[PDB]
Amino acid sequence: GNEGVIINNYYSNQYQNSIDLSAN
Amino acid sequence: GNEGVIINNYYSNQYQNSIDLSAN
Amino acid sequence: GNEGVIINNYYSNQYQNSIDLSAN
Amino acid sequence: GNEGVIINNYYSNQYQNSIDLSAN
Amino acid sequence: SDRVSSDTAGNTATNTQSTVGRLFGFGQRHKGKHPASCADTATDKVLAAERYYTIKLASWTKTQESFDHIRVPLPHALAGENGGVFSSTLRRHYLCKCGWRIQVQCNASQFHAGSLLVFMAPEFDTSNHSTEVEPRADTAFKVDANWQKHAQILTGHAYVNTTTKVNVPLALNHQNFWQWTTYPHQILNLRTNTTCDLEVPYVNVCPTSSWTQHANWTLVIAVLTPLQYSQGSATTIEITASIQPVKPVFNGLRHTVV
Amino acid sequence: SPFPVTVREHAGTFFSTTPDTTVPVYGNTISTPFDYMCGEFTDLLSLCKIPTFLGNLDSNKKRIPYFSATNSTPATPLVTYQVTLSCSCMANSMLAAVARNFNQYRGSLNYLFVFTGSAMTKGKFLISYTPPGAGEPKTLDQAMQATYAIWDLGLNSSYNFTVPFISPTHYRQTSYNTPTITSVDGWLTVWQLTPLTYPLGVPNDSHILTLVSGGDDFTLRMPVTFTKYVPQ
Amino acid sequence: SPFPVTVREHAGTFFSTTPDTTVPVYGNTISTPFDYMCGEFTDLLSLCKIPTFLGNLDSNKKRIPYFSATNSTPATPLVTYQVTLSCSCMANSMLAAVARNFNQYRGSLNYLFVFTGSAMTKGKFLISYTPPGAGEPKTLDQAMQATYAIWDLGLNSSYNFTVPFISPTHYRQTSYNTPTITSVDGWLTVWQLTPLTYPLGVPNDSHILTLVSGGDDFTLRMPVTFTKYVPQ
Amino acid sequence: GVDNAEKGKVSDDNASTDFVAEPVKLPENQTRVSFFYDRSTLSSVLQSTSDVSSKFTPSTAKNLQNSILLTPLPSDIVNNSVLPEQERWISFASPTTQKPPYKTKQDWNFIMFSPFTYYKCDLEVTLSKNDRETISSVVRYVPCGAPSDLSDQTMPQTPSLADTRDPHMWVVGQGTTNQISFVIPYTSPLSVLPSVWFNGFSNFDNSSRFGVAPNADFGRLLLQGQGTFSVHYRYKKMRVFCPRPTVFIPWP
Amino acid sequence: GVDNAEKGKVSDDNASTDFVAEPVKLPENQTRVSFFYDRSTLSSVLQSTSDVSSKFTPSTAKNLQNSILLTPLPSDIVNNSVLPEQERWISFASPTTQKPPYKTKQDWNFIMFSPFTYYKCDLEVTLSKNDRETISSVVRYVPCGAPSDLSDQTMPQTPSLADTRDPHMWVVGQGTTNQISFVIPYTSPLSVLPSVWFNGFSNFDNSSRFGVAPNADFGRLLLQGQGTFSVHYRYKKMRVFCPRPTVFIPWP
Repeated sequence: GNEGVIINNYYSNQYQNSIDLSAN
Repeated sequence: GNEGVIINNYYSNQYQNSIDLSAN
Repeated sequence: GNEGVIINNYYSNQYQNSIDLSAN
Repeated sequence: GNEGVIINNYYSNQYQNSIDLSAN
Repeated sequence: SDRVSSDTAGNTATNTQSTVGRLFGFGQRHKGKHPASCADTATDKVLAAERYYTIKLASWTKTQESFDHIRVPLPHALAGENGGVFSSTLRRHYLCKCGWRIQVQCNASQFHAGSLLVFMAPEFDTSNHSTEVEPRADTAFKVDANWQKHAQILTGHAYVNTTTKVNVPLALNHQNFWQWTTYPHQILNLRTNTTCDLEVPYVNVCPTSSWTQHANWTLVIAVLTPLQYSQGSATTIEITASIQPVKPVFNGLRHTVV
Repeated sequence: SPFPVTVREHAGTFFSTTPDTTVPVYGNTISTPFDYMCGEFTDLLSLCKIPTFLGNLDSNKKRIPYFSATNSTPATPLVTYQVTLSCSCMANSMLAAVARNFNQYRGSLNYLFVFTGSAMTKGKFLISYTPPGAGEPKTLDQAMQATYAIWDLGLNSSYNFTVPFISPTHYRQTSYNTPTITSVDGWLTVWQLTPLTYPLGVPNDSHILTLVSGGDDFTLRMPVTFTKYVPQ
Repeated sequence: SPFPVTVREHAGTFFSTTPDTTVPVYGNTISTPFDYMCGEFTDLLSLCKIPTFLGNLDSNKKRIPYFSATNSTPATPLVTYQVTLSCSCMANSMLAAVARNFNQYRGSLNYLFVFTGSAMTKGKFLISYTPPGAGEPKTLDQAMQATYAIWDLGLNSSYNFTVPFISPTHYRQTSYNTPTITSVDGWLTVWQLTPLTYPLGVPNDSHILTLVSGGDDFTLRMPVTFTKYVPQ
Repeated sequence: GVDNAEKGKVSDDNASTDFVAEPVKLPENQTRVSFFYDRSTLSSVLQSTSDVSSKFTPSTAKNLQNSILLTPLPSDIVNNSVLPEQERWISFASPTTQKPPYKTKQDWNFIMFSPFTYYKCDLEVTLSKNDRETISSVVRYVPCGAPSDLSDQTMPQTPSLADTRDPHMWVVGQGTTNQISFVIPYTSPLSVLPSVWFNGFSNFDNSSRFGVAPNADFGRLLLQGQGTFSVHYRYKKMRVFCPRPTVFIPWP
Repeated sequence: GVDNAEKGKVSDDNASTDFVAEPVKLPENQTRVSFFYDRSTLSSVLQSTSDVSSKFTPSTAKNLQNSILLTPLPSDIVNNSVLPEQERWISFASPTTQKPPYKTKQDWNFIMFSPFTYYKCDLEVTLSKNDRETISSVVRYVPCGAPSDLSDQTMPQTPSLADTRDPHMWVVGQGTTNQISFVIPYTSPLSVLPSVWFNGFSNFDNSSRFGVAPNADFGRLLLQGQGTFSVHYRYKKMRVFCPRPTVFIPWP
């Protein structure tokens, strides 16, 4: 919430955000 | 490692990085 | 030589460079 | 004359230039 | 025998029996195309002007050292009376454009030693360097009468008095003779050849030349190895040259000069 | 996400000739209609091609648009114009006025002569264009040695003479500090070949109007500003 | 809407070698035609391959483009050149002049020798290239232990000798402060194998011109500026 | 060859007409009217000694006002007008020297070279501060013939010039580059503007200054804030009509 | 192997010709003329003590003028010329030291390494202020051989250099980065420029300085505003013709 830019993020998703991973 | 931009590099690859070449 | 940008020049070629023309 | 940018003008043509119109 | 070569040009012909081939500077020939900078249809294909003009150049003695040289400004070297119809046509035209095909001659014997460098150079300084006087129309484009020494051209020669010369380290007419071999050339080695054959196209800062103001090409003969011979061998060794303007072009017909 | 930028070393510079536009502050505005208009032209070259007057010197050193000729054939030219868009004789022609705002030219020049003498007056002129290298032509013999045309008076009043573009360089300078081989290109001289001839009751002096303009293949390039002056 | 930007930490920096262009302030201009031109070359390597003269020392310590040989076989080399584009003997060759503007080289070097003695003079030379590691060759026995070619005088006047590129590294430095295993690569020495031999009436000293240039597979890289000096 | 100039038009020849020659033309388009006039040329200068947060009041100081009339033709205070008007002639600023500067404002390059009777275009204006002191200024652009509204502030300590819906610009701070630029459309009620002379009057009792057309301009620029600012004009999509003589130049 | 240098050309060999060896070439293109010269090198310096809003007047101060001639070859005031002209030789600035700086302006890297007789290219110019005081300057670029127009101001308190249609640049303010850069096309009437010597005169009575070609430059740069500015040249689309000797270097 609170992101409203139409062009994709300049930094890749792996870098812009922490990587969510399931341990199971 | 450590490059996470989705749009391609502004400078061509030959210029941005040294050119890797095999002598054999 | 010495131009290594992948996106095209912002100024048109006629303006960015002198226009080469043959007199024959 | 004297416009040599290859990417289209950021402001629309109606706004960047006066609108030419014929009265007949 | 593969070294016997004849070359015709109009009513003249050069012959040699020790050629090492003809070197084409820049791998180009002047094709005789009219300059696109002139509206008037050029005068061309004048057979009486497309020939070899032969002149004596100098005497080679044991006193000449490596790099001592002789300059032949072109087309000026042939702008005099001995330039025949090439000259008489040239003098009556504002502009001229042409290439050069040249053969310099010099024979010794199998008992003499020494070698010369024969080359063509564009924008090669032909002014006199034995004075601090500004070059003038009648001194800048003349064939050298005496061998030129070499030391004073390495860093150029400023037309300034001897005391000012001290604060002038470099002049734009400099000529690093150690690299003169980068100009279209051939070597005349006494043990190998008595002739050198060269040809260069037309080069300039513009389409055609206002020759009265500019000697764009210069034929230069420089010694590389000093002349040597023993007591008894012929002492008079002379250098000659056959110069042919290649398919010259003339534009801007007018009354004659001088 | 915000875009990373590299601010160039020329930040804030105002380039008077950048080929780009700036911010419109009153857009969506209609430019008052002018479709009824006539006389529009789009190339300044059009102007250069319109023959306008050359300023010749009076016997009192006053400028006039013509020169005089009479019943004799002088051993010297009636008029001499150096071919330079800088020549003072053409300083006020449209050709020169436009050329003053450009750096270089190329192509033909048209020198138009209009005979204004009486209908009963006859005669022939030799208009010559001498390329440089051997100086100005001193005699008719020399002037005829270069590009020339013989103008014979008669039913048709004018003669359109073309100074061919003969140059070592593809383009030539329109002005200069000191004459060079790229800014001065010879002379146009008009000689009296046969004397102006006529019957009694006709004034001895005939006036020939003189005009200049660019020819068919004439062009100018490189917009510039000429040396400013104070009008007077 | 306006685009958000992140001004990098190097804002306003002027990069002399950025691979990008700047703002054109006089565009739509034709570059004066030069299609008639000849002699154009596009690679500086072309120059490196043209054989130019080496400067040998006179008996009076004056520089000359050749060395002397006569009717004897010295136990020491007639000339010795260290293979470095930095060697003072080749300081004024086109090869060295170009190499001074590049950081590294790779490939063959061609040493051209031209016999200028009389046609009646005969003889043989042994041109040797000794890689480093064991110092300069002190005798003919040692010089022959390395790369060499025997040059026999005769109809053909010159000998084109190649110093093979033998190096621990793919590229070698063109200059240096102190010699290193990456900037100095051995020696080229020419020995008299058999004495120059000739008949009576022939000068005892023969002159052999010496030139150098890059070979077929020679290359340079990394544009740089050489240590400045005052011409004299 | 022969011709007859009395026709009012003679042919444009090249060397091939009378001689053995060829046409020698090369393509070139830098002579196009649009291209030629599409570049910025100095055309005016402005000066203000009032701060941003104050009431704008017309002033003159050594021939420089704090507002200008947007027209390439000479303009200046005429017969004590409140704001500058289009002039009919140029005068030296100095009463003695008889050398420029002139007291009148204009695009010298346009005046000296305008070989046409009427012109049409949009105007790109550039305003630059003459020194490097941080800029702090407000500019009001008033369309051709619109009310100048030289009124009082309606609120304390505010720039009166910004108290409008008219297009205005406000530049200030250490991050700015001391200049302003923008483009305005042609706003005159006239279809095309007279480039040199207007052979008539502007009102019905023919009492105006003969030679000046009614509303022949691109509007006005009023400025407040400290400093001297130079102005440039750049003619966008320029179109000209009816060829006419250029300014005379003294004989060399 | 054997050959004959008198031919004027001998083969380019590699180790395999005479010995048991292999070619050892690796691709490389940094030796291309275009690439080599396509980088900025210091080539001139400029100095001005006049403000932006004043009349530009040619000046010299300790060998630095307030205008330059755009050419890699040495240039300087020659025989009291109004503006700098191309020189034929380089001189020390000092009359005693016999060590640089030189009083003449040039691209040392070009002079020291120009193994060709003629060259052709566009010119990228960079102008940088030598200190950090906020820049406030106006530069006028005049095409090769065009009028310098060193006239008076036509309007009070305006930079005379900006009073032109010639390309000019104006940089000022706290937001700027004290430099200017731009690229100009080749404008000389000559097809190609002489890189070292010109064996002739430039006018018809052969009275000019022998060795200097007519209009062999890229135009001029005139500057006003306070400061000392260094200049760089970068040769775009560079093309060279006719190989020739490089400057001689003293024997080690």
